[PDB]
Amino acid sequence: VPHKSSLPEGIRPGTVLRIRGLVPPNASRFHVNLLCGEEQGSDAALHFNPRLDTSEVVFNSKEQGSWGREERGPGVPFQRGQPFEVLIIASDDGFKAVVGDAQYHHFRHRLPLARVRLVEVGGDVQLDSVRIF
Amino acid sequence: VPHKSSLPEGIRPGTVLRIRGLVPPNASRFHVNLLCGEEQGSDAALHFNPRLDTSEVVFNSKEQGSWGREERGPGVPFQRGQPFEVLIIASDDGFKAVVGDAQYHHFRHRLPLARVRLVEVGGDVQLDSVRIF
Ligand SMILES: CO[C@@H]1O[C@H](COS(=O)(=O)O)[C@@H](O)[C@H](O[C@@H]2O[C@H](CO)[C@H](O)[C@H](O)[C@H]2O)[C@H]1NC(C)=O
Ligand SMILES: CO[C@@H]1O[C@H](COS(=O)(=O)O)[C@@H](O)[C@H](O[C@@H]2O[C@H](CO)[C@H](O)[C@H](O)[C@H]2O)[C@H]1NC(C)=O
Repeated sequence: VPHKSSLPEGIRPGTVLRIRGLVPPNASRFHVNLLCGEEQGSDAALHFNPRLDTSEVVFNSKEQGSWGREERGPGVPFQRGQPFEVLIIASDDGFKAVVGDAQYHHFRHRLPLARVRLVEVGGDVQLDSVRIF
Repeated sequence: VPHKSSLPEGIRPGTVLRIRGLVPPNASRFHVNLLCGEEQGSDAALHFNPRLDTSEVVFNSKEQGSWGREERGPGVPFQRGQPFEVLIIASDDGFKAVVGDAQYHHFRHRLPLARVRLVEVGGDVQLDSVRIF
């Protein structure tokens, strides 16, 4: 069951998104989206996509219906059947992705932080909790 | 403990200080300090001080050698003999304290965030992890 929730006051430099979860033994890929609307085709300020099937972690944005320029993280800090903790930190420069006990990747802002209205966590993932700090 | 770490690039909005450890069986109090210098006698932008004995968590700053006005968090989110996790998040407004799963307290800036250069953790506390993202 996915987490999809509205952010009334949007997000700000200092906003922290904490995702504690579990990658299922049959999992292929799951996603963490910071969205600008409620639609399935809304703009995405951030698309965080761990892919167990291809052993990649793809960062991207989405504007006017098109995925932007793909960025990729160093290695895959995720594993089928293993728990994870992910911090997504909105700074004034971009989003910092923290997995485990280390800084994983920095994703520079392509869309203004002011446009982010919604958080989505879904895909092949089992959730313990999703927090907005 | 006493963990003393420098922050060379300083800290900007979007910085997270994660402290993991254990509160001792007969702990009285411990502290987390963000100092505006490399020495302990430096000014404190933030004094995070859980007091297990008087059952309170005191927030304050130190300027020219004297404490500012004391703030107190809602109750004590710490239990003696139990492990804890604390997030200290820097934003535009101030510092956001997160203990466990709950946003605990917002401490609005008194000293400029750009003055912070050192993290100090000490007191009755067994540290397991101190990290800055
Ligand atoms: C042109 O098709 C697109 O190719 C990308 C690169 O594929 S790869 O195998 O060389 O890595 C794919 O990433 C892309 O897949 C889509 O990627 C976006 C993020 O950029 C998002 O994760 C989508 O869920 C994913 O399908 C693929 N696009 C399509 C339409 O297939
Ligand atoms: C009147 O002296 C000051 O009283 C504060 C509240 O007293 S209490 O009875 O409600 O507990 C004390 O917190 C304060 O102690 C100092 O507080 C600062 C943070 O503001 C810091 O924790 C110091 O380590 C602590 O001594 C006390 N002030 C002084 C100067 O003793």
